[PDB]
Amino acid sequence: WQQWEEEIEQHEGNLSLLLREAALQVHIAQRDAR
Amino acid sequence: WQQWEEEIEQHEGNLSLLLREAALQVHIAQRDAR
Amino acid sequence: WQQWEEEIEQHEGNLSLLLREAALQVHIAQRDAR
Amino acid sequence: QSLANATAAQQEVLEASYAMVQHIAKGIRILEARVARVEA
Amino acid sequence: QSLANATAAQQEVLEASYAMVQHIAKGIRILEARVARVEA
Amino acid sequence: QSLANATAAQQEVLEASYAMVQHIAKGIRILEARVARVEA
Repeated sequence: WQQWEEEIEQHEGNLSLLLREAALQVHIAQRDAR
Repeated sequence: WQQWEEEIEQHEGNLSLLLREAALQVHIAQRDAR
Repeated sequence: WQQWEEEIEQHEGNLSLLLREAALQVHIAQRDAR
Repeated sequence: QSLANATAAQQEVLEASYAMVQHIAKGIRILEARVARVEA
Repeated sequence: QSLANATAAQQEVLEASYAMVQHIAKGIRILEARVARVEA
Repeated sequence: QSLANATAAQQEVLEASYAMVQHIAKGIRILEARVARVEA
C-alpha cells in the first residue's frame, strides 16, 4: 500500500502539471481566435 | 462515508453537465468545419 | 466482484483504443497546421 | 477539418473516461458495503 | 472561433474529471484505513 | 497552430489521466483482495 500511495501522489503531481500547461495553451488559442 | 457519497454524486452531476456542453460545442465546431 | 472485474477490463480496452485513435488524429492535425 | 476531427476523437475519450470513472466509483461502493459488513 | 470554444469546453471537462478522480482516490484511502483497522 | 498545440497538450492530459485511472483501479483490486482475506 505505501508504494501504491507514493505512486498515486506522482500521478497526481504530473497530471496537475499537465493540466496547467493545457489550460495555458487553451488560453493562448482562445486569445488568438478572438 | 456519507459525506464522501454526497460529494461523489455532486462531482458526477457537474461532470455530466460539462460533458454534455463540450459535446454540443464539439458538434458546432464540426459543423462549421464541414 | 468478478462481473465488476470483467467490466473494468472492457472499459480499459475500449478506452485504450479510443486514446490511440485520438492521438493519431491529433498528430494528423498537428502535421496539417505545420 | 483535421483539428475538428481530432477534437471529436478526444470527445469520445472524454465520454469513455467518464463512464470508466463511474464504474470505478461503483466498485468502491460495492467494496465499502463489504467492509461495513466485516466491521459489523 | 467555434473550435477554440469547443477546446475550452473540453478543458473544463478535464479539470472537473481530475477533481473527481482525486475524490475517488480519497475514497479508496478512507476505505483502506478502515480495512487496516479490521485486519488489526 | 496555437489550437493544434492546445489540442496536443490536452492529449497529454488524456494519456496521463488514463494512466492514473488505471492506477486507481489497481488500488481497488489490491484492497479487494485484502477485504476477501478478512471476510474469510
